[PDB]
Amino acid sequence: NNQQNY
Amino acid sequence: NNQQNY
Amino acid sequence: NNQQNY
Amino acid sequence: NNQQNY
Amino acid sequence: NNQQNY
Amino acid sequence: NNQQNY
Amino acid sequence: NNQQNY
Amino acid sequence: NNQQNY
Amino acid sequence: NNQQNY
Amino acid sequence: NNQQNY
Amino acid sequence: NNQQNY
Amino acid sequence: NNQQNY
Amino acid sequence: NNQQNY
Amino acid sequence: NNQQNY
Amino acid sequence: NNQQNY
Amino acid sequence: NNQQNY
Amino acid sequence: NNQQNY
Amino acid sequence: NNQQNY
Repeated sequence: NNQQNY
Repeated sequence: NNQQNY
Repeated sequence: NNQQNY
Repeated sequence: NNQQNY
Repeated sequence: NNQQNY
Repeated sequence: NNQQNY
Repeated sequence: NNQQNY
Repeated sequence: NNQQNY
Repeated sequence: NNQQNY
Repeated sequence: NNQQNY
Repeated sequence: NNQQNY
Repeated sequence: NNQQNY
Repeated sequence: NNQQNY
Repeated sequence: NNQQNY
Repeated sequence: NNQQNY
Repeated sequence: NNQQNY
Repeated sequence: NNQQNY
Repeated sequence: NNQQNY
């Protein structure tokens, strides 16, 4: 699974 | 699963 | 599943 | 499933 | 299923 | 199914 | 099914 | 089925 | 606007 | 706007 | 906006 | 915005 | 925004 | 924003 | 932001 | 931000 | 930030 | 699993 917070 | 927060 | 928040 | 919030 | 919020 | 909110 | 809100 | 709201 | 598909 | 697919 | 896929 | 896939 | 995949 | 994959 | 993978 | 992988 | 891998 | 906080 993937979570990206820019 | 994928979540991206720009 | 995919969620993108621009 | 897909949800995109521009 | 697809939901797009511009 | 499809829902698009411009 | 399809719903489009311009 | 189709519903379009311009 | 409302669309319901039973 | 609302779309429900039963 | 709301989309529900049962 | 809300999308629920049961 | 909310996406739930049961 | 919230994404839940059961 | 929140992502939960059960 | 939060990511939980059960 | 938090990541938990059970 | 992947979490990136920019």
